[PDB]
Amino acid sequence: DMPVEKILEAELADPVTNICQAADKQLFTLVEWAKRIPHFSELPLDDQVILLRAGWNELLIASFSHESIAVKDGILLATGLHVHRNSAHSAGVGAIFDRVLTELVSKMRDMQMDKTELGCLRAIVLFNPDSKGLSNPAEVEALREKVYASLEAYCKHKYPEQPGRFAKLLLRLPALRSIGLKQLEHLFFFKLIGDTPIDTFLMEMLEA
Amino acid sequence: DMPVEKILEAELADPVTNICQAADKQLFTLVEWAKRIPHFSELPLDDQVILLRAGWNELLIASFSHESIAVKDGILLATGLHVHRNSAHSAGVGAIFDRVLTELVSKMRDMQMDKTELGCLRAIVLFNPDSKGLSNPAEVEALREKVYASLEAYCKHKYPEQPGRFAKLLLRLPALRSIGLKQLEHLFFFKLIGDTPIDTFLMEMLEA
Amino acid sequence: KHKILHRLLQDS
Amino acid sequence: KHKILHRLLQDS
Ligand SMILES: Cc1cc2c(cc1C1(c3ccc(C(=O)O)cn3)CC1)C(C)(C)CCC2(C)C
Ligand SMILES: Cc1cc2c(cc1C1(c3ccc(C(=O)O)cn3)CC1)C(C)(C)CCC2(C)C
Repeated sequence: DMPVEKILEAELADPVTNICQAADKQLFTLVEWAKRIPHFSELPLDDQVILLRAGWNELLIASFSHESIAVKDGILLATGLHVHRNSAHSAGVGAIFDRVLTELVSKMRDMQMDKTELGCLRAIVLFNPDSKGLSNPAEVEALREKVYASLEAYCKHKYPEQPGRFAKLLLRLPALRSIGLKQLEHLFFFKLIGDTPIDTFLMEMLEA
Repeated sequence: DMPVEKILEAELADPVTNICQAADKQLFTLVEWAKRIPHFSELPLDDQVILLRAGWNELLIASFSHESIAVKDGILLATGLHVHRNSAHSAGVGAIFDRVLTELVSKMRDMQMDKTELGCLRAIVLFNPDSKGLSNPAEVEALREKVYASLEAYCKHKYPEQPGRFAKLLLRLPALRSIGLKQLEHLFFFKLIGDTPIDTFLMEMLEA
Repeated sequence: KHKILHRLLQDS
Repeated sequence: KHKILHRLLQDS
């Protein structure tokens, strides 16, 4: 069973240096979030590790993006600060930052994506059965299927006048996939050049 | 209007050198396919160009992957040849090739994805409203929405015992997104080093 | 600037 | 090998 109520409960529990500081802080919150997603903590520990190492940056991007709906031309960080796109551009990361604004924040704003929908999309990303090394991909696939069954039922009840809303939510996941890949590429470069402080948890996520 | 019957009609109209040869051949077929997708040819010419330049490699990957369901540990090329994963590995592209087999071909095989579903996923990719430069993103978004409405209705009628099938089809699109990005990165490297013949259409798709 | 693609799309 | 993540997941 996979009740949206529990997924919501889990949710409601230089500029680049600021952003990396906020990401490290939020990685601790992400672990606490995943443990509250039904059945995640019952997976083998090694598989919990695999799923979070595979999805962490997409999970973080989805969350701050949704928190940024009320920010004009910028994002809200976990530390409470805003980053405006002018500042992102002046730090050399303007293109990937604008993709977050255009493909994620502005779309979440325009459809008024709610926190239950965000949480369910977050849980679908978490339960990624393509993650390499999983001891039982089918088990993770089954949990993903339970989430998107629950999400579809929620959308049809809450937004009956929008039959396409469920598909619209899922069709933000390719953009999230692409944005995450490019964000990660930038972060690996920051680590290589060494001029950006990276705290311990964020650093560990950049290990092999 | 966006009838699945018309989408199906559109569908039914060294190793790396072999693969690139097949890709160039199929780019001509892809243009003919897109023109047969309802309403694509009525978009402004510049927007048709934008959508095909944004989606071509994902569109090609989805097609050969589906055509490869009956191949053991390999793919079927447009030229009719097979490429086995041993040969892909021996050419230096084993990792991305295995991702195609594991995340796309094997999943299409296991759910017995049919050609109407493949065509509709292909049309959703084509009508990508995030493509940069579109004169009217909302128009493309509306066509995407018509496709996935038609796809959902088709799945519910043909596979009533699989309520999750529609979502399952859409949730192959992040994998397709990621695989396409990595495939394109390899192809740009082949062009840079210059040791792999690249024919005219495939080359043009690698222009700015 | 995308010569072949334009050439193929424009012709009916 | 993912020290912090293991340390945080294992503890209840
Ligand atoms: C680390 C990181 C770096 C970057 C980004 C996102 C993050 C992440 C992140 C996660 C969480 C939070 C937070 O909750 O405040 C903030 N940032 C890792 C996702 C974006 C996409 C903004 C583009 C620019 C760069 C600088 C490359
Ligand atoms: C060009 C290209 C290169 C590669 C791939 C796919 C293609 C594409 C393609 C398209 C169409 C056809 C065909 O229909 O037969 C065959 N290939 C462009 C998608 C994969 C993913 C197999 C990994 C290895 C490399 C060599 C990097």
